Formats: sequence, structure tokens, C-alpha cells
Amino acid sequence: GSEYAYVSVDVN
Amino acid sequence: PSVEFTINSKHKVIVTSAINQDASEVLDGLELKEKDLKSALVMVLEKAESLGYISDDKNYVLVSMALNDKNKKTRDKREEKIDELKETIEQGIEALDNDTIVHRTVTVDLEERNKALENELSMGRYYLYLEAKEKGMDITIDEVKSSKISDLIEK
Repeated sequence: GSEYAYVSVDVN
Repeated sequence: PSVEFTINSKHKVIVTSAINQDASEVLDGLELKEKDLKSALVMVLEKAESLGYISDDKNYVLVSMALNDKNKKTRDKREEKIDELKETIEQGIEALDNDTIVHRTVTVDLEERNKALENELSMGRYYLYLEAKEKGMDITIDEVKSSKISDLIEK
């Protein structure tokens, strides 16, 4: 609940 | 390697973490939670470049984002959050100004997130994995990880 939103990045 | 960033309702990065060793090498040293959204994305790419993991010779980067749809208020505002989220990464991209580098963005729902948790893998990677299954091509996480994102895209 503390984290409102999140994002992930895929890079090699 | 994959990098996961956590942001608040104010579109401010609160937590920064790397899921892979290579990711930690580039992610580490970044001190600026307030403006890690655009700054970390551009600095991290440069760090990878310095490490040699990423080469400007035609490099594609896939970025996935997810918002909490559990809240009705959030769902309505989600359109606004998504637009701003894309804009923040867009600025980082503008900072790079690299013609050889092309970015790609996708949306992720709670359904994909839950699956990612089960596999303890980044949701962004899961998205690519999903496409692989649709294609019917025998693809695995380790194999894809060993292969460049650009290479995976072009088949």
C-alpha cells in the first residue's frame, strides 16, 4: 500500500 | 538485466532497486529519489554503455509500467498518470538524443504483476515472454536474458 505505483525496465 | 523503480502518486521515485547483478552495477551510485525517474533512466543507460553491456550500435529498450487499479479513484486518474509516466521517460530519452536507440513502452495490469511475482521476474520481461509463447517459439528467460533486447525484437 505504501508504494502507489511502480515501473520496470528490460535492457540487455 | 532488469531495473525496477518504485514511484509515488506525485510521480516521484521513492525506491530504486536492480534485479540483476549487471543492473545493480548501473543502478548503484544513483542518489536522487526525487528526480530518479528521468535522471536514473538516462544515467543507467550510460552506465551500461560504459560497462559495455549496451552498445549504441542499434539498441532497443523495452519499458513497462504499472499502476494500482485496485482504487477506483486511481483508475480514473490512471489515464493522467500514464501520460505523465510516459512523458517523464520521454524526457530521459530526449536527453540521450541517440538515433540508434529506440524506446518502446507497454502497459501492465495487476494480473501480469501477480504472474511476475510467482515467477519472481520483472513484469516487463514477462510481457516479452508472453509474446514468445504466442509466437510458439521455444524461448526461455535465461536464453532471452543472454540475448539482447534488440535481437529478441528482430527475428
